[PDB]
Amino acid sequence: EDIVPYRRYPTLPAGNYRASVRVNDEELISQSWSSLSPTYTGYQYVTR
Amino acid sequence: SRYFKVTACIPSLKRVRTGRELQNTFFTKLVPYENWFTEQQRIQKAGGKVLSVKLFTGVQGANTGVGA
Amino acid sequence: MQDAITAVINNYDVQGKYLDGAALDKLKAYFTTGAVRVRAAAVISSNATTIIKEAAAKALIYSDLTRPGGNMYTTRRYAACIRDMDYFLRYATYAMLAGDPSILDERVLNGLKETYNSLGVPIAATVGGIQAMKEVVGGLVGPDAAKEASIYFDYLSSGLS
Amino acid sequence: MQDAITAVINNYDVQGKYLDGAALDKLKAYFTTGAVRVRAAAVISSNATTIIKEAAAKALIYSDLTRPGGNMYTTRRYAACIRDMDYFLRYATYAMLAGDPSILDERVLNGLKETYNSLGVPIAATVGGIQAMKEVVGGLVGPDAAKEASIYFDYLSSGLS
Amino acid sequence: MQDAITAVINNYDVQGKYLDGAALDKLKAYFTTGAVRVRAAAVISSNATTIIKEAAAKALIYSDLTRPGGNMYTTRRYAACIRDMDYFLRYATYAMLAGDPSILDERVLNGLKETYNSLGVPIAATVGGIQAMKEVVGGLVGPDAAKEASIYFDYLSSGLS
Amino acid sequence: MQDAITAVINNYDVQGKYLDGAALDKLKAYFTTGAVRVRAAAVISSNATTIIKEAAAKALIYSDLTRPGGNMYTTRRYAACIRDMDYFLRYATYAMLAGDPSILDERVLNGLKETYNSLGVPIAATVGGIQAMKEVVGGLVGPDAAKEASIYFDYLSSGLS
Amino acid sequence: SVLTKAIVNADAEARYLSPGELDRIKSFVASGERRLRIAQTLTEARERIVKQAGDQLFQIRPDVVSPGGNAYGEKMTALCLRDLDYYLRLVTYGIVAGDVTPIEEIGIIGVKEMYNSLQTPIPAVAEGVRAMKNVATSLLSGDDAAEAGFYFDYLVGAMQ
Amino acid sequence: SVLTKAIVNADAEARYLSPGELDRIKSFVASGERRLRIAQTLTEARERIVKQAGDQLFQIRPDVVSPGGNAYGEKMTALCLRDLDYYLRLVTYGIVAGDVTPIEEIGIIGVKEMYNSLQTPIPAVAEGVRAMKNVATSLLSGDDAAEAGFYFDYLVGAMQ
Amino acid sequence: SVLTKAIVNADAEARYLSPGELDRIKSFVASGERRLRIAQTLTEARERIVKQAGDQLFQIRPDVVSPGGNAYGEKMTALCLRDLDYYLRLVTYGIVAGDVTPIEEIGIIGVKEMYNSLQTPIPAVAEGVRAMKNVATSLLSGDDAAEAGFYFDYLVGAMQ
Amino acid sequence: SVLTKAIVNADAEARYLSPGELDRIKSFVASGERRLRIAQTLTEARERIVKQAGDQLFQIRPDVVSPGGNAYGEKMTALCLRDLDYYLRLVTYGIVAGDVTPIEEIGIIGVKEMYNSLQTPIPAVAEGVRAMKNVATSLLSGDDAAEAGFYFDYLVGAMQ
Amino acid sequence: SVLTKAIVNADAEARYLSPGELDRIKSFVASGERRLRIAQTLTEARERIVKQAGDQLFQIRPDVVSPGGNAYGEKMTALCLRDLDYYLRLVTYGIVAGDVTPIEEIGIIGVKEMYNSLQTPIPAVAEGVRAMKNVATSLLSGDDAAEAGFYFDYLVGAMQ
Amino acid sequence: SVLTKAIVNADAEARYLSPGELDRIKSFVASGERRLRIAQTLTEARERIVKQAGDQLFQIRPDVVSPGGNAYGEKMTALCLRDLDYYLRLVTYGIVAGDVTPIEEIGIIGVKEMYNSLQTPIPAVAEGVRAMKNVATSLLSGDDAAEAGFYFDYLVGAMQ
Ligand SMILES: CCC1=C(C)/C(=C/C2=NC(=C\c3[nH]c(/C=C4\NC(=O)[C@H](C)[C@H]4CC)c(C)c3CCC(=O)O)/C(CCC(=O)O)=C2C)NC1=O
Ligand SMILES: CCC1=C(C)/C(=C/C2=NC(=C\c3[nH]c(/C=C4\NC(=O)[C@H](C)[C@H]4CC)c(C)c3CCC(=O)O)/C(CCC(=O)O)=C2C)NC1=O
Ligand SMILES: CCC1=C(C)/C(=C/C2=NC(=C\c3[nH]c(/C=C4\NC(=O)[C@H](C)[C@H]4CC)c(C)c3CCC(=O)O)/C(CCC(=O)O)=C2C)NC1=O
Ligand SMILES: CCC1=C(C)/C(=C/C2=NC(=C\c3[nH]c(/C=C4\NC(=O)[C@H](C)[C@H]4CC)c(C)c3CCC(=O)O)/C(CCC(=O)O)=C2C)NC1=O
Ligand SMILES: CCC1=C(C)/C(=C/C2=NC(=C\c3[nH]c(/C=C4\NC(=O)[C@H](C)[C@H]4CC)c(C)c3CCC(=O)O)/C(CCC(=O)O)=C2C)NC1=O
Ligand SMILES: CCC1=C(C)/C(=C/C2=NC(=C\c3[nH]c(/C=C4\NC(=O)[C@H](C)[C@H]4CC)c(C)c3CCC(=O)O)/C(CCC(=O)O)=C2C)NC1=O
Ligand SMILES: CCC1=C(C)/C(=C/C2=NC(=C\c3[nH]c(/C=C4\NC(=O)[C@H](C)[C@H]4CC)c(C)c3CCC(=O)O)/C(CCC(=O)O)=C2C)NC1=O
Repeated sequence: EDIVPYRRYPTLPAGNYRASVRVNDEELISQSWSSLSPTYTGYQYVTR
Repeated sequence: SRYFKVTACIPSLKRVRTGRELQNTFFTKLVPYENWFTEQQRIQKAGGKVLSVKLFTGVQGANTGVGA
Repeated sequence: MQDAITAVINNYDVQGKYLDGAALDKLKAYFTTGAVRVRAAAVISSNATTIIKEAAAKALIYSDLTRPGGNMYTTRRYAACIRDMDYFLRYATYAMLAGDPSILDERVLNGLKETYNSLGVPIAATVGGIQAMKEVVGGLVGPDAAKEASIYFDYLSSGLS
Repeated sequence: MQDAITAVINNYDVQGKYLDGAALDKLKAYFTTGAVRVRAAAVISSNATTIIKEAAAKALIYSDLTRPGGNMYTTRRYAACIRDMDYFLRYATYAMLAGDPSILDERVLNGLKETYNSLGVPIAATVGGIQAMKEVVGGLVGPDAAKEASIYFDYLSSGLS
Repeated sequence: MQDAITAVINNYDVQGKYLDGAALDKLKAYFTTGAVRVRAAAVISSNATTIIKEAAAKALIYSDLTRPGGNMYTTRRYAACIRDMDYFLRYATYAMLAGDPSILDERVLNGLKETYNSLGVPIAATVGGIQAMKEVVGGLVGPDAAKEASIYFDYLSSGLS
Repeated sequence: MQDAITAVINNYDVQGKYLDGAALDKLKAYFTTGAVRVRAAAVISSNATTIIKEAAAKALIYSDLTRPGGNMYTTRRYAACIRDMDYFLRYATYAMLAGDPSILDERVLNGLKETYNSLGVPIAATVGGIQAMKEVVGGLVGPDAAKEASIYFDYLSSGLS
Repeated sequence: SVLTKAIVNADAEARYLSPGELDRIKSFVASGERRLRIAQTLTEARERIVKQAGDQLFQIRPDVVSPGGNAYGEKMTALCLRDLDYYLRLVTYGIVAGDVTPIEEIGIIGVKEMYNSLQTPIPAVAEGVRAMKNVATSLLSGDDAAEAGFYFDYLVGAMQ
Repeated sequence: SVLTKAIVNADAEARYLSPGELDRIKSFVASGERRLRIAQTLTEARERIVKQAGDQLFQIRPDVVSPGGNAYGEKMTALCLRDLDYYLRLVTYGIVAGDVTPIEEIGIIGVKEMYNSLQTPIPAVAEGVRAMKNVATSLLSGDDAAEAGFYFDYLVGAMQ
Repeated sequence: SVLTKAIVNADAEARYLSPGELDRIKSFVASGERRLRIAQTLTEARERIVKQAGDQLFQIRPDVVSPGGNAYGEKMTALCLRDLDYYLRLVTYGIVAGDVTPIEEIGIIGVKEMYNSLQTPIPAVAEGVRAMKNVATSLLSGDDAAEAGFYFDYLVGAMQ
Repeated sequence: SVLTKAIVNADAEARYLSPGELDRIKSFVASGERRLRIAQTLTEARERIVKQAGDQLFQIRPDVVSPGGNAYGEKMTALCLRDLDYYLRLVTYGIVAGDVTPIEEIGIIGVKEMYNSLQTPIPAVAEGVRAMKNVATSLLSGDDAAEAGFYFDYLVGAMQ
Repeated sequence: SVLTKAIVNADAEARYLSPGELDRIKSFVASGERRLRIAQTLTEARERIVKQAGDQLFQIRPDVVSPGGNAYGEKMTALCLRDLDYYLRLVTYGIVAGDVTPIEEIGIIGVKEMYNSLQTPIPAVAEGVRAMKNVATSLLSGDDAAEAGFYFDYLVGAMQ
Repeated sequence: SVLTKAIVNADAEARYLSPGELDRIKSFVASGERRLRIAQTLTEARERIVKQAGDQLFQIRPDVVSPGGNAYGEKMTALCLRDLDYYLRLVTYGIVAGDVTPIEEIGIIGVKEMYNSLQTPIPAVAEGVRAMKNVATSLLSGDDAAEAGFYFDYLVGAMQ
């Protein structure tokens, strides 16, 4: 009832430790949720 | 839109957990009506004691405006 | 993560060595700079928002980056970018307190280069945003702390490029 | 919750009655005032912040309430109080759109009297904060809507006392 | 996701352009077909179950697929397969209402090819299940809507192959 | 929670008073005992298990409590009981360091009387377990600290009865 | 209603109503008198409608009214038309509310479990509802008949 | 849009669109040509509108354009009107979409954080938007002026 | 305090205080006598610090004491210095405890919402606090002035 | 260290270090040359504190070096005196770090499980660890002996 | 029992017992009289089993009944055999129940902690139960001795 | 293939093949079934590999899709992905044969001269191929991904 959830890396189910290491704290969130204005991508640079 | 307001006492009986746990076992919480059937079963299958229940939110009448 | 005091212990533990004279000298070299690190962190923390504002003003905005077609166009993305800036500033302040860059690898750089490639986030422009915050920081913290703060901003920026 | 229209439907459903002339007259009495309710909500929503500020200024601050020993002393509690005020305003706007106070019971009044007794929150002072927002609202929304907005503020305030 | 209308808005937003004549013509081309899309959705929704049953009957069951060794053998897997079928039908109905296939990519196709390879789910057989539902749909919705419904079933099926 | 020092700060904050002279006497006392409270706290910590293996022996076991029908019968319940004992000891050590019992109310006593009534846990027997640990503690910590440790064990035990 | 639905979404996101939400309340309320007329006409012909649905049903499924049929017999048929009267009533409620909230809580959520217990064939109840659409729709102008028809097709949809 | 909003709620509850949701799509699409006309008129007068908003703003707040003001100077004022041009554009988008999805992602979510950084006084940006409402609204018929006005008051609302 | 902070973290891992989270407490106890002394010194000159802070503030930002300024007038200025007196008090509390703790609960959490309502310009409150640092710091030895200065810069930081 | 413990709290609350946290780093580092010097006395006498501990340990509990004892024999004893050498080493590490992070990861987390497997009697081991305190402490000035003693009592605390 | 363990699965899935579940109850109950005989034989020889277990234990590990031993003395010994009597009793319960539910709640959950606190070697103690099995296994005919033996080996299994 | 290569070396010497050369061919035959399978797998995802390769390429080298870039524009980009589709095809051929053979004749001998004429930057074509390796390799088991990877790195090598 009262523990705020935290990341886990659990040992047991088999394969789950490495999957868990990868899903959380190894691979972040990509993809912008909204679909409103695509980011153009031809402009990496900020010269001035 | 109907929330019950239950109260229980569940006593851990399988492990002797070692830190904290006071609020885990004696607590008051409104739980919405959709889920209260399962929460009660879960309290009962852990040897919990369901001390009190209330309607709290909803009218104890029904049909329109209940299952929202 | 590790810090200078902790790194000395784990670096010796793997060799099973008591701390010896060489170890004790390293730890002294950290402790002797410690008070200065603290003062510098209090300046950065309390000027956080102004550092980002002045760093963005010198290195990001008034540009094609903030115009339609630019990656920090839209209030959404402008907010995400200066949010990022705050991360960098905040973590660099951790690294400098710890006297160890390991936290910048574990919690900031790991996967970030490719994350930015995948979203289209301009890397070179982000580095300039880092090196502008360093410039501001080095003025605010003074002779005592300037070189020590600076290195973890430089760690961050060669971590992306 | 229920509004004017579902109040009638559920009152007939429990009798299993098709809507008859008396029912149809009630629903008309709602629909015929509907456009005015909408306009009034748009005034309240868009003046929300000013209504709270003028209501607090007439009925809460410049007082012992905001001084040490007072319940709205500390930025924490001042923030909690005007947060509450926003709830009241917002829900009263819902009740008035719905033309039914049932939402004010289900989502605002239930347990609130005792919650305030338990924290020490001054009830009489909160009612004045409600009746001051009503005063401001009744000016802003005009002849069309004044009486209809007003009643759900009065519902709120006799719900606490 | 995006629909016809937001497809245009976002294409112009990235250029920071107010909508011009070409844009306005595109949006008209959507609005002018809108009423027909709605009627078609109401036919599909209300015949959902019959479309799946007739599509399965023409393209899936009475076969090795439903026999031991087949992927839709067992009540478990038969249920999973017609569950899937309902997804396709339902989402294609969304795509056709929106006049944009983007939802079929975001919420249906992404990773699905490999998911099916990993479970052993026969791709070619699933496509026939899609193109059979299209056949049924095109009869039920009539001249008005046949071509427009059809394309999002074709989008789905070339998304797997 | 609060300690000696924050007890004073919050008592003055509600009056909006800067700290005045008598208040400052009170803070002087806490810094005077700060050495002994720390040395004393350490001793308890490493000797904890020894300490707990004397309070049970003189107030709980070799009795009907540990026999069938008794509340500390079964390895499960014996474990739960000495687990509890460790809580009491540990928190009393916090209260004594803080020089304030408020933590014993917030995190230990609140609801505990009824929790014990609901499980059947014998209250009087638990108090003896508290007052036996106090007896042991007062020997181990010496003249310097005996009275100060003792009071928070007495706070605990009149909190249950 | 349209009101309830709009508001619940508003309150759940802790916000005032959107321009969109306000617009639909306005369009909805403008159709008030028309929606009330649609309910009146159908209320006024309820006994005729249930009956013609009931004839259309027993031709299409003479079995339901056959030895091993759920509605076999005079009083197993009487209850069947009463259920058809129930659903027409709920359809009038839905039309005046402008959505299904009321229709749903009263007669679709739980309907699978109810009828499975009674062993009533659900899809032939859906047919009885189509039959009522056909009759009711022949007593309404083209525009009003469509507006009514959406609510009939919803019930047909929910029993599925 | 109205479409996006309806659908997202549909998909999230794993269901086909409601009669209500279908009705609003129908009423919305019927207003298509009108909404397109409202956007055209305002697009056609964009340069006039920002300016008159800009005059109304600097009378009401001559300070913003004063020594310690965010918009003090010729090019701090040029950027300020450009921001007013941005928001009018987003308002035309919103009107043709029939809701705020686009307006919101592009120019309100994150706007507090952006302007706080730049130290721009948010409530005087809200005033600049009211000023644009006043001008734009004087170039539209009563009915179209109201429909437009909802979207202006939304932006004014979101900067709050 | 330093005590409260250490302890709260301790109970969090079901653990005993370790040899580090004891050393800080010991440092604080020695520091506390000096800390108590600094607070007393600050308390003695409170009226001078506030008043001279208030002059330093209104030179640097005359706009707040001008027609459209939050602190414009004799009693809008009186309340402004009273708020400066409040924050100096909280700064003495923070110094004495050794941890900021209580000051946060008393005067920064909720402060954005409070002042936004009153329409008080937050960043000029931060300036009033810098002004107090300057005055207070000139009444303390180098070492004590720095120790005090951290707490002034914290408040300046939190109003941000 | 104190840092590893004094930063982890910072990062976990997403913030820069507190004045308190900065102060303790300050006080800690000032005690560096001296802490280094207490850990050099103990390496000098590394094998002589250990030998002396061994004797005290076996008087207070010999049975371990007897027929059915875990440490019975010359190489079962070599291992025991070796474990005592391990823990003295970790104690020197802890003293120079100013907290237990290193001591903990290297030799207490997992120690119950390790020794339970070996069925070394763990509680005898705590007494053995305690003996080293007595010897080491007799080679240090009063002030340095206390500072060292905290780390010995920690292991004694964990260990059991 | 088998019932308690299994019904629990029924209730948790909201259903009546499976053919499988019913079958195992039937096979289980058929094996009743035999299990009752196994418990009787062992109950009938309890005093012999305990003492001969106690001799077998102290040969294999005597040190416990020696100066620094947990069971040293007449009344420290009166307790060790009493604990052996406890576990034999629980083993008879387990055999008649056909699983460990009762054995577990009464004497393993919380034990290891319990034994550990008192500082008794847990492996010393499992010898003793393993020794009790031998004396007891020998007062039963070959078929009943095996049936009893499973429950002795369970306790031996749990205590470790 | 492996066959062609072995034979050509045999015939050049004008002597029948060896009996350990009858070893590489044997390995290849077993390998070929696996090799054929890998090619089929690659063929199935061709459109995804090309497209995602093309995104990975233009991020890493945006200059080719810029004013003075060989692949600047929609149809100069379309041909560029088509060339990426060509090389993936040749990579499937190479894998299946077991020897690179045909791919060389089809797409590396003459490739410098072709692309120099078209003015295509060769080393950025090599990058497009690395990008395809990355995608293709994520759709294959570790062992098969390596076997495939050799042929990708060959093409990367030959454009050099
Ligand atoms: C952090 C502060 C805190 C405390 C103090 C605390 C006490 C506490 N004691 C409990 C049970 C218990 N407490 C005892 C205590 C005793 N038995 C005796 O006979 C003696 C008189 C006494 C020991 C001296 C026992 C035997 C139980 C188990 C009751 C049961 O079987 O359910 C439980 C029920 C949950 C559980 O079993 O763990 C709680 C929450 N919980 C907390 O969170
Ligand atoms: C489409 C979504 C969107 C908006 C709205 C947006 C606004 C925006 N306004 C800016 C500056 C500015 N904006 C203003 C605006 C004003 N000054 C005032 O006092 C008035 C309250 C207000 C005019 C009504 C001013 C004065 C600046 C210059 C501030 C500076 O340079 O420090 C800048 C930085 C300059 C640049 O690089 O373009 C951005 C990005 N960016 C976006 O992507
Ligand atoms: C705790 C350590 C940590 C970091 C550093 C981090 C960065 C990070 N930046 C992101 C996006 C982003 N990052 C930026 C950054 C910038 N835009 C520009 O044009 C500038 C060059 C630059 C600012 C100087 C932008 C604009 C996005 C949004 C991309 C999108 O629209 O999806 C995202 C994607 C998820 C999200 O949008 O929040 C992450 C995870 N995440 C983390 O967990
Ligand atoms: C201890 C925590 C705490 C604080 C800080 C606090 C501040 C506070 N400041 C207030 C007003 C005020 N505060 C100011 C302050 C200023 N005007 C400016 O322009 C400057 C930026 C600034 C002076 C540096 C002004 C001008 C008012 C009057 C505003 C009004 O009446 O509308 C009020 C309302 C009047 C009252 O009832 O007391 C409160 C409660 N209350 C608290 O409980
Ligand atoms: C081993 C697990 C398993 C089962 C049980 C199974 C049943 C199954 N029954 C089917 C049809 C059928 N099953 C029946 C059965 C009946 N009609 C009645 O009225 C009676 C109640 C009942 C006979 C007792 C009928 C009439 C059909 C034809 C229905 C149709 O074609 O529409 C079909 C579709 C025809 C086919 O492709 O084979 C399947 C897959 N499939 C499986 O994988
Ligand atoms: C039915 C579940 C259950 C069990 C098993 C149980 C055991 C138990 N064993 C105890 C003591 C003891 N038990 C032993 C046992 C042993 N000494 C050794 O060295 C051997 C390894 C072992 C004998 C095989 C000894 C020596 C004591 C006395 C320890 C003391 O007084 O400090 C005590 C404390 C004395 C008392 O008050 O009764 C309990 C409660 N209690 C229970 O409720
Ligand atoms: C730094 C963390 C750490 C520790 C402490 C550690 C201990 C450790 N002690 C061991 C053996 C041992 N340890 C002891 C110790 C003792 N015998 C007694 O009776 C006394 C109670 C005690 C001496 C005080 C003995 C006798 C052995 C040999 C046991 C055997 O070979 O079966 C072994 C196996 C031999 C080896 O491969 O090294 C390890 C790994 N390993 C680690 O990584």
